[PDB]
Amino acid sequence: AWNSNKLDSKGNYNYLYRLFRKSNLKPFERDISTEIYQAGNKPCNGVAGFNCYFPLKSYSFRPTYGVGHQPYRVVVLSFELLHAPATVCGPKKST
Amino acid sequence: LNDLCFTNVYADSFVIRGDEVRQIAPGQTGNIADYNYKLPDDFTGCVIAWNSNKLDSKGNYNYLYRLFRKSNLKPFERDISTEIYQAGNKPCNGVAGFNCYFPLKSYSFRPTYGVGHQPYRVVVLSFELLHAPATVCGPKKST
Amino acid sequence: NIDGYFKIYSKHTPIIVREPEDLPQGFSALEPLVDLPIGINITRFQTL
Amino acid sequence: QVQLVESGGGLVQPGGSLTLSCVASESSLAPYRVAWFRQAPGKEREGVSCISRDAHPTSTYYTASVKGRFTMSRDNAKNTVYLQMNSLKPSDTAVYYCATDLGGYCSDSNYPRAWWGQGTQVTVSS
Amino acid sequence: QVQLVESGGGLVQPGGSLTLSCVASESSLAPYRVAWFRQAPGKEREGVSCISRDAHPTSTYYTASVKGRFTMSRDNAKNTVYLQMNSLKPSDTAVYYCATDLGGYCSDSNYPRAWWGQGTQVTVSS
Repeated sequence: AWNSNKLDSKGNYNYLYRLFRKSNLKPFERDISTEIYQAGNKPCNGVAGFNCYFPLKSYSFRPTYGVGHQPYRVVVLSFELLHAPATVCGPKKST
Repeated sequence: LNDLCFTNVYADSFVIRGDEVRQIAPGQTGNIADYNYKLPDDFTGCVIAWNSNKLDSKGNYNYLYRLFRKSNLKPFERDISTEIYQAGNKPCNGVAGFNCYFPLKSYSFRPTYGVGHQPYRVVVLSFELLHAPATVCGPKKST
Repeated sequence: NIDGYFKIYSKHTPIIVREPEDLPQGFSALEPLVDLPIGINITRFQTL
Repeated sequence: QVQLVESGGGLVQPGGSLTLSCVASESSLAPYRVAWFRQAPGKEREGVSCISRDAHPTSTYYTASVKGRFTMSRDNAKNTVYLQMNSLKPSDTAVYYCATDLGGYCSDSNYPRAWWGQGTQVTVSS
Repeated sequence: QVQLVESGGGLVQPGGSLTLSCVASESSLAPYRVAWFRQAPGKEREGVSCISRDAHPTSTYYTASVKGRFTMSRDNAKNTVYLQMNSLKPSDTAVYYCATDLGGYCSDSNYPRAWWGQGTQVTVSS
């Protein structure tokens, strides 16, 4: 992880995070279904409705929320050791 | 214990109530155990204690206890502390005043307590096998 | 393909006679060319 | 299908305290968020407090008018949530309702509103 | 540096029940002992009950006036100690404070008194 709030923040609600969805996460899954949560017997077709809200919500990139809620760049790299012929090995040097 | 040979056994002398000798076990604290005497996480020794009641009873405060210790101690340290607890914002300089208690309190040595936590002096050792060559070794006899 | 490796051997040489019936009698050594670390389970072969 | 019951309201003096309860029956509110609403006559229903399924302070939301005075706590075994009032004002005099949905987490402006109880009358007057 | 927030107190009838929450913020109370104090007007602050870092009843202490009636419970996840209120009597009417220090183990006479909260008012009457 590192700090990216100074350059990423201007706010920019392009990277909106899903809040309403069917259930919790399972390993190795992608959350791309932009489907409105169904919390009632009545189907949610027909845009917004009572007790059925779109998962999209603001996630505080406004400049007012400076110290908090500003974007921090975090990346996680999966590493596999002794499973396949290694392709990424570290530097040696010396000549 | 006599057959095995130990190395550099260190003995200490403590005076206690007797009601909490059981609690001097590692991981839990008793009144005196949290006050003055502490034992390690896993001490390598045996506990021995005789009935220090009849003979040690003469009101006697020369073995008093550190009631107001500033904080919990650390492994293998003594209790040479001899000043007062810190609780307020101003220094306790100038004997007992507002919000400070002197740890010098009666640890119930009166003659009327013939059944109340009479002195139950306990001695505890700590050994070492295989850590260093033994000095005090058990007997074999038989000539 | 074995133990998560894929090796390819190749060798090229000219030909004397246009005989397509049988392989000419000559010794040829197949040098390793490319090695791959993938672990695909392969069972069938297809040509284009 | 779940039904709720609001109780504990009554005639209290200004500066007093009250403790409401939203009893749920026939259903479990443990995996679902619960919100408190009040509606005095003459004004539209407004949010008061919102507790989530995790009952975490981060997921715990109160409205501006009740910050620092109103507190909730949900007991999952009994399947009920409270709305503890401290230092009640006469402006708090309203019919308090509790609502829940299939959602599990509240937001600053997202409160469950599906199944409402009969409500309780909280009156702050001499 | 740690600040505490007492809440849950209020007007109760004799023999009533309550639960006082000592909210801890900016610091973790898990490795440190927590004690409860009450101070009604006209009398000095008096120790009510003390809970240690190990939450052990050997290390959990109640004063004589509160034995058998008052109870604590601490959940280090939310960083707050409770004070269960049972068989509340008018003599219990006091401003209830909670205190903590760097010590982690209570005693029958040693209660943490370093950092204090604002206190909660508990009144037992009609």
